[PDB]
Amino acid sequence: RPWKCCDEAVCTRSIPPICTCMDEVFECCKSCGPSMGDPSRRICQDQYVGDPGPICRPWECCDKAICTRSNPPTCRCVDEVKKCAPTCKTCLRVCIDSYFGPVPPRCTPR
Amino acid sequence: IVGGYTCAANSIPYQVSLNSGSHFCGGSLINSQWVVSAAHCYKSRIQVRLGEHNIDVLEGNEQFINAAKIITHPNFNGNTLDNDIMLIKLSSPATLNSRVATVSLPRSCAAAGTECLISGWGNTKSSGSSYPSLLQCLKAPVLSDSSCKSSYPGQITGNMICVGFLEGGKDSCQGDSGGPVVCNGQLQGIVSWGYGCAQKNKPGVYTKVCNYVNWIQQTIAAN
Amino acid sequence: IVGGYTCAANSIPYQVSLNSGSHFCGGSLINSQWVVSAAHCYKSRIQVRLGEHNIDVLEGNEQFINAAKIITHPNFNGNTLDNDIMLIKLSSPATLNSRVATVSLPRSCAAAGTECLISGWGNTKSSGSSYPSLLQCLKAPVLSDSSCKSSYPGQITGNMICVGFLEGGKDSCQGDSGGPVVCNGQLQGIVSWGYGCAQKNKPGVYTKVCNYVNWIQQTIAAN
Ligand SMILES: [Ca+2]
Ligand SMILES: [Ca+2]
Repeated sequence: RPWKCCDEAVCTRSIPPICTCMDEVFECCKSCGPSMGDPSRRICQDQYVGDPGPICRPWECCDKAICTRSNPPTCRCVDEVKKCAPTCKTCLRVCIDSYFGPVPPRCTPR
Repeated sequence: IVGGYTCAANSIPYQVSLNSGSHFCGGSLINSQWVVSAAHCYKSRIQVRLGEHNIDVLEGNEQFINAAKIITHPNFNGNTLDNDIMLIKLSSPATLNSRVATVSLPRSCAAAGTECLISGWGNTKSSGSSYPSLLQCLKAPVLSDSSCKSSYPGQITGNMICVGFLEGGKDSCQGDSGGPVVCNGQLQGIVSWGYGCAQKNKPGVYTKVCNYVNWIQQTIAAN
Repeated sequence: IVGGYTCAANSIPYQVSLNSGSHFCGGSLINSQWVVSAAHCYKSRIQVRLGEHNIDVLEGNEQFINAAKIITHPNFNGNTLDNDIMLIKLSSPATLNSRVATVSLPRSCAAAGTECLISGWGNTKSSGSSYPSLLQCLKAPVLSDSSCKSSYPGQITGNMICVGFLEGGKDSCQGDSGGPVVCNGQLQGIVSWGYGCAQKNKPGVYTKVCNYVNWIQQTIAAN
């Protein structure tokens, strides 16, 4: 795949699914370009046929995220779950990982 | 369809299956010679199967008609999926009966909260793979454009609507693409994309058909 | 900055942008050769941009000076953001003028209730994402220590101060870190962290500059 992991894989619902990773990137994948709207938001424009794979961040989503205010920031989800995401390195339940990247999406909207 | 139920055989007479060897997308019969589906479901050769229930067993009421014309919306964007709509003209007209019928185009856009019916032969599991032989049905409401863009920041164009449940558990999935979202007898949406399937605060995204009625009619008249 | 207003071109002459290819943090010029920012903004390579207003458009009044030294506080705690302060020595003295000016250090600590000016180029949305091209400005009061501790139970040290509104709506956000908080012409805070952005009962937490004047002065004199 054109990506090791992708937090925001936009995938069609056909068989098989046609996906594209919308994760913002900086250094750049085969073709790197700008995301709709802000041309400052670079993304890999490579599409892939099939399951997108794992999510880069340590949580599927997070309601209680505490982060530094740099961009990208570093965040730690204090959400208490019955089981962490397979991407969480340390699951003590709660995931103590401190992920550097976009702010995690909320599980519950507000 | 994840978290839905088996539709009563032929109770969704406008639902069609797009096949090129096997089922890969859904579609909606809107005219005896025209089917509307998702542009990303495009293939140079498509066979439309109408009056289907169990796609794996010949039951008698099926009609296999090949696509004579396949027209993807001229502004369709494969990366953003904006304008994900396509029209298929059948090689021969479809015989209309109680099991094969047309569905109406929208007379006006659906308002947030409108209860709709979504159907298809797509994946029924949000985790793994489980493809059904029988058409699945789902009752789901159209969501406000606000919570939609909230769920997909910077990804929702004016031609997309979110239909489903923000808490997850019920949504369309792989194999349902191009299929129908019907509300009060009107085709308001076409299964298009989404982050995974039935995920929390991640509803399905659909082509906003009410914005394509003009394109649909002019194309049909010109072909 | 969420809920603020666009500052007037070059009206915040001590505000700088930390760019490593893209803008990622703000800073404050306190010396013709020194900039103060947040420790978590550290990078081995950093370029300081002063005289900036619109970071996406060359305007003629900006100065691009690369960092020659980047000194993080020895007691910085990566897991709690305690002692979140850093000093950058420019490779060449910045040219001081009306657009590029220094901001004085605190003579003593700011009292609760004191109104301050928080500025930067960080996000402006409390839910979605919208990064401004023009420098944003915000008027906010210093919150009491008791109020800071209650909203952030067990996470506030003596080297941190909350600044903003308990009602949420206005506050700093991603992209502002390292940025200034000036009150009556004195740097009293540095954008550091918080629970979300402009959220209710989650005011911004800032590094308390009135605890580090000696560290700053001694570090500058010894480097
Ligand atoms: Ca059959
Ligand atoms: Ca400029």
